Amino acid sequence: HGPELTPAVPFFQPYVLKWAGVSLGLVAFYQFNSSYEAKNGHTWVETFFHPKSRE
Amino acid sequence: MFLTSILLSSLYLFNRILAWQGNVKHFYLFASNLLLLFIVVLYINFNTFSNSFQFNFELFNSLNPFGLSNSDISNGLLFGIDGLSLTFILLTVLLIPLTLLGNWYNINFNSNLYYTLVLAIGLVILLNFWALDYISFYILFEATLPLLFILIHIYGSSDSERASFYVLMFTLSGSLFMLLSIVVISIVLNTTNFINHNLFVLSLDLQTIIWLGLFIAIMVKTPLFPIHVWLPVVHSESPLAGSMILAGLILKLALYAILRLLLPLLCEAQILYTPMIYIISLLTIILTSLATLRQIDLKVIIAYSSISHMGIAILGVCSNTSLGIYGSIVLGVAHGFVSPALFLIVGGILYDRYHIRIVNYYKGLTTYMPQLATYIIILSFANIGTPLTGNFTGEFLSLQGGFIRNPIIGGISCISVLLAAIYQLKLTNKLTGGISSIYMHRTNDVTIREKFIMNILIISTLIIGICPQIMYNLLYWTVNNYIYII
Amino acid sequence: ELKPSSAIQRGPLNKGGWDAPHALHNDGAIDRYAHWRTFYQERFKYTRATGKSTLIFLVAFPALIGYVAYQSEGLFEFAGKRRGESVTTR
Amino acid sequence: ALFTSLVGASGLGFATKFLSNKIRLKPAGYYPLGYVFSGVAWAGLGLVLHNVHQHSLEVLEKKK
Ligand SMILES: CCCCCCCCCCCCCCCCCC(=O)OC[C@H](COP(=O)(O)OCCN)OC(=O)CCCCCCCCCCCCCCCCC
Repeated sequence: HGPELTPAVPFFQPYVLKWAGVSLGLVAFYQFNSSYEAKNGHTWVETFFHPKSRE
Repeated sequence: MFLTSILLSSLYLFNRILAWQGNVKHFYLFASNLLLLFIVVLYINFNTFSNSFQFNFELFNSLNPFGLSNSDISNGLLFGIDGLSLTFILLTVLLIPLTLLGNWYNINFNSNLYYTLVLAIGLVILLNFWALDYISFYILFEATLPLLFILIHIYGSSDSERASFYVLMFTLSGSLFMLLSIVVISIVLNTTNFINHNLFVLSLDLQTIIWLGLFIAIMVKTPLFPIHVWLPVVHSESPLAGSMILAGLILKLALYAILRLLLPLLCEAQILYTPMIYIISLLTIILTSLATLRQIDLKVIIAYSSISHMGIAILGVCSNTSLGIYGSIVLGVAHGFVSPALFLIVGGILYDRYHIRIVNYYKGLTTYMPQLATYIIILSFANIGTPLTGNFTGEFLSLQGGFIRNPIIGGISCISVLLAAIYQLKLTNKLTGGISSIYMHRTNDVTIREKFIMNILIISTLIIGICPQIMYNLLYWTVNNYIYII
Repeated sequence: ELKPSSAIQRGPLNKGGWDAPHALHNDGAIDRYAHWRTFYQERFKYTRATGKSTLIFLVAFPALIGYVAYQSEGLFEFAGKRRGESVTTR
Repeated sequence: ALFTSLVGASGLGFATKFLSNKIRLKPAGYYPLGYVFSGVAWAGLGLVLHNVHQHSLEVLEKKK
């Protein structure tokens, strides 16, 4: 009737930490731009977009 | 003085890293990773709202042979980008460290040679997409081949010699008639240029002749059915980085050259000849994907797979449609992602361990390598045209554009979705399932570097698969540019 | 009387590194089979079966798909269609 | 520019001295003064070719 367990492993493996951290960071940054656009009329990274004028 | 002092500093730092570290491969990775940083900072300053060529520079002008030139008279070699160039440059530059990564422990004997040749090939195919003359496109179009000959000959399988010969021979022999056609353009117009050349009109009897010389070279390099002949052996007897840079970048370079060189000034020719291209395109989709079924070797299958996908790709280019052009670009970029991962799976994880590429030895790879078998299946299904991967977006918009221009050619062109699945899943279930093979003794699981390469080359398919709009900001000019619907 | 010089001291060439132990028992039958399959073209000869396949896949099939492709250039639009409207131009 | 032609022709001279050291199975910096010697010689060929091209352009300007 026993489950006959294998040895214990930790939850937060390095891959879970890396992939969750990068994905949650990208989603949080996207929400930060959607909130920053309502305050100022443009996204935050658009301030870094400096192309030459077409003329 | 400033830009010369930078070079005198960096060559000195190079010499010192040589004197203290025997390899260079750290400095080569560092340089190619810096090239990434530089090209994405060029992407930030890129204006998408202009059809123009934004970042222009002349080399080898009369008044300044060594360096930049600001003169009222220009005869050197021009360079610059639009959106259409820049997409491939992105697909180029993120591939370049990975092949420099891809042989980090395989090559033991002569390290610095091999990594120098691999980085030099990658830099030449960087500058292929910057070029703006017909001659400056062509000088670097063929700068690759000595480096490829020396790379395939010195390192490879037991049959390095014949494969290095064929990559010189067929590629050269098509490129010579390409040069014939370039000469005939350069003596009529007296100007090789990627800027003005849609303005000039040639006679229909004169476009009729010029276009054959460029098109048979593109038949050689995107291997269409009459000469699709070097492609399996130059893969199957290559080393790893040569095969990756070949099938990820050289075939897409000729897919780029059919856009950049032919569709602007051969338009009135090009309409008269789209049925010949559709003959050869359908006949290289059907008959190469059918020859995949009878194969004993394992890298050769992924080679003929690349032939079948480029055969799908070029009938979106010659489709005279917005859909077909955009689908050919997204197929070219997504195949450049998914295909070097497959050449890693046959060449890196599976030839470094057992050193024999015959299919008959390999059975039941799941029970000793579960996460490799996981890769083999999700890279299998990404190759076929199973969606949310970017390969299906290319295949779908290419088949749709090919259905516009001629519906009956699209009807038999559409069965490629079946024919591309047959051999790929026939390989995948033989590798994935069964009792583990009595020939193969058990070896190591897939290492961290190989899983790193794989994770990048699979995320970069999935992002284009979930949203192909992420790179429409570059192409929406160049999708409208090449269309001739009067 | 002409021998290459005494100040050479040439030595053997290794390929260097670690003797990786054999992870594979090669089969003589499978290796002979695959070496026969990859180098098939140096023993290929024309027979009636070769002539049949070379006729049908290199000559007959391109001519058939050619005729079908050149007849059907500007026949079909289906772009915006109605009942009672012909879709062939001709 | 006159200066970039000098620096690059001296770079060609550094390349000839490097490759000539390294056919000899010498190290790179075997005889360091010969870099200066060959660089000034190939730079002088750059001087000559640049001045000839100056004069040829000035002849083409006088035909108007
Ligand atoms: C052997 C084959 C035959 C070789 C024939 C071709 C020889 C190529 C030799 C390599 C040198 C070319 C690369 C360096 C030239 C460009 C440097 C440069 O300064 O670009 C100038 C350009 C605009 O600059 P400017 O107009 O002065 O205004 C600046 C305002 N901020 O600024 C820009 O727009 C940015 C330019 C980016 C260039 C990216 C090129 C990617 C590849 C770089 C490495 C190339 C080395 C390849 C070596 C292998 C040889 C092919």
